[PDB]
Amino acid sequence: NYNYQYRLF
Amino acid sequence: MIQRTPKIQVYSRHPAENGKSNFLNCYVSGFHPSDIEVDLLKNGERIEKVEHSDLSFSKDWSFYLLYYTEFTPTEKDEYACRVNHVTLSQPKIVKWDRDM
Amino acid sequence: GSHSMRYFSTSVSRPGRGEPRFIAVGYVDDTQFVRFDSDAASQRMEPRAPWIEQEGPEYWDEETGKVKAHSQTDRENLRIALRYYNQSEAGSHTLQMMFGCDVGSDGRFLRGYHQYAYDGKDYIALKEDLRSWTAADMAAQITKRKWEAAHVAEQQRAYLEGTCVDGLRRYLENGKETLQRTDPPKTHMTHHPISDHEATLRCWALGFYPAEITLTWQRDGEDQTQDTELVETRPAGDGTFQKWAAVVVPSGEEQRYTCHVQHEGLPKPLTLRW
Repeated sequence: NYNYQYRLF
Repeated sequence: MIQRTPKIQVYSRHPAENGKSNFLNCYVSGFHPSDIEVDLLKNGERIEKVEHSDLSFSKDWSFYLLYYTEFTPTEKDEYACRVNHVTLSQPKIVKWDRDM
Repeated sequence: GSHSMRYFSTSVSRPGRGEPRFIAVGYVDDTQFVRFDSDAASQRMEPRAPWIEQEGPEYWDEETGKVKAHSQTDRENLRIALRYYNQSEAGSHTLQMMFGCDVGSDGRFLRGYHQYAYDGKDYIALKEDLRSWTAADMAAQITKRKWEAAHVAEQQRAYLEGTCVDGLRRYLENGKETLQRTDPPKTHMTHHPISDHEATLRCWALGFYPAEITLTWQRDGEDQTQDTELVETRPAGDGTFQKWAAVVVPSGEEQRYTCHVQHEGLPKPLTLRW
């Protein structure tokens, strides 16, 4: 299962 | 930036027997950047139907790829892998040794 | 045995040639099971192992949604890293991300990973405590301070300790015959004189799974580390792995050498001699 990734550097 | 030259291995899936179906593999690993061109050569000429694995990478972040094609070795035919990468001032050609 | 799940993603900017290419792949232990390629036509998470195909359509829709969101996020992160490092928009740059979890024999959480590399070097990585970050340089420290203040780490714990563990547990049961198998190496030796006084002995391990293996040559019971030629473990292409180790030996002295093979699939380590 993939994770949700939305955070920006 | 960091730039790492590929390690190259060319080999068959199984120990080679003339006349018996097999797969020819060129494994490139430990390289960076990921942009790379890999060709399998049969008597110096590029084999047309070569597949490759999906781009992945190791714990140190270096990339690896597997290029492969079905083939049937014979006594007369020579095989090689030709790796083209920015770290290589000319493409590296590694000949298939049946015992490597 | 312990098991792991990983996702490995690569974004490569190609200025003047469209948007960055995004590729992601999923692994359980040494077995790939999915992939996504932003350049491919389907724009879908696609199966790469037979046992994942039995996941229903909600799975493929949701996983596709997640990986496409990641591709968009890391596209923007490539642009931010460009600014943090004061780099021109002319060159091609690479953002890699890895995440996943390890579980023990009992299926319980051991470790979670959530980490990035920019242009092939560490950028920022979630530390073992799942509360703090290790930043590689001054540019990564900017991100680290931002993510500490926003508690990014805490907000990934539900995934790392829960969804990731649970998914890995499901895959290990659904792919039991593949993922829980242990194939020991088929071994043999080759012997080739290289002159009238020396000969190569090559010890071969073939057809083994998982990829972890140790091949060592000894001479009269003493490890021959500095003189062994040892190639990186390599995929056969059928889901098993291969490795060999060679030593150059004075001819007539072959009997002093032993190759020692350790693999999780061997009840006892092997000793091979020519």
